[PDB]
Amino acid sequence: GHPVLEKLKAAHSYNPKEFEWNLKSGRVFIIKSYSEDDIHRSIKYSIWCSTEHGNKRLDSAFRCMSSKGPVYLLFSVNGSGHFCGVAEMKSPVDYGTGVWSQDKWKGKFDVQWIFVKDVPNNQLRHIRLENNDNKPVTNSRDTQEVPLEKAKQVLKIISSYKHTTSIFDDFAHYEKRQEEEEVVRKERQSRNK
Amino acid sequence: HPVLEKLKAAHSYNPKEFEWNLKSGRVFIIKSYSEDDIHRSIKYSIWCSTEHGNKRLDSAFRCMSSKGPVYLLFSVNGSGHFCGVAEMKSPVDYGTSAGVWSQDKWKGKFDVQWIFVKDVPNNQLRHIRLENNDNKPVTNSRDTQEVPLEKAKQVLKIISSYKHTTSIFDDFAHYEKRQEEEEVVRKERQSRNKQ
Repeated sequence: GHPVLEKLKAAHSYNPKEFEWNLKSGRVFIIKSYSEDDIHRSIKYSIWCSTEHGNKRLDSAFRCMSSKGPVYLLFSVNGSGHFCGVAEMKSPVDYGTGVWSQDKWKGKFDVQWIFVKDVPNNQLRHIRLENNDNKPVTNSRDTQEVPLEKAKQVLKIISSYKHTTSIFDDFAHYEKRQEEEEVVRKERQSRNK
Repeated sequence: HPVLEKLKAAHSYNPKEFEWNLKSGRVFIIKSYSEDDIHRSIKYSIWCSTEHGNKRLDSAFRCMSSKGPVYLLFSVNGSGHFCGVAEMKSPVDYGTSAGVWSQDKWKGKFDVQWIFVKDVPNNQLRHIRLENNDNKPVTNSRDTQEVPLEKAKQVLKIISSYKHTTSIFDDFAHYEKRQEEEEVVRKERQSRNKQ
């Protein structure tokens, strides 16, 4: 793998062989990401940012779960056909202060990435959310909460899946994307000044 | 870039004459999540807002049933500039065919006609304030905030008449490469995930 990727894997325990999916407590939410660049940035820097309204929903869930159970986030990129990983929410939302020229977010919270692996939606499409009109979990919108029993089923399948690919297969590609976009925006800013 | 040429063959951008003194119409701020969205919008003459944002624009367009135009003032989140103006040209389509226009990144689409493609810094506009957004500057608006018609005329006049030094057109090959390289990655991921 890419050498930065080598050290990221070294510092974290991605895709653990033993993960407790039969949660006694917790809250679980779907994250519908706009792009794989967000996911790549999220894994590299251990942070997430939803919309303004999604941030408020997740922040409130985290604060009502204080020292009482995990908040897990199940990640899927819009249009990708796959779930791409799982992280735990680890801080409240900090709405604090170049968001555009460096393509960062207008706020952030800490996440601990746990699973980084592509799971086809057809592997999960059979699980239905009674609190979303019994639609399949794979048709959820961003920050949809998953009832705990259904979340347990989804987490067992993602943890046990023997994936053939993950966003890590394109690590250098997403590094180059981010770098080139940052130069482009900096230049565009410069000329406008 | 050639695609930029096929576009200029079909449309004329930044007209030297544009009526900014609107007799009628409704005008909305559009806040884009990225430059990639802006590039895709200019290329395929489409847009898609949030679910809530689509309902607001759809209702507005259907209510303006030829009585007047619906203009969209575009700004990428965090950018410090506005980057163009388009006219909304259709209602929202949520159909099955809608997704192919965005490779399923968007839940749907509606047609737009881009008119101005030019970077206009917020400091040319921050003095225009919105009595329907608590008198905040028009440049601190959120996605699909409606602009009162008189204030919209002021904004449209400054955008039309501003001597811009750059536009997203100047990065067009960049965003073309971004779209193809990404699409290659997407196909390869899907292939490798079929066994």
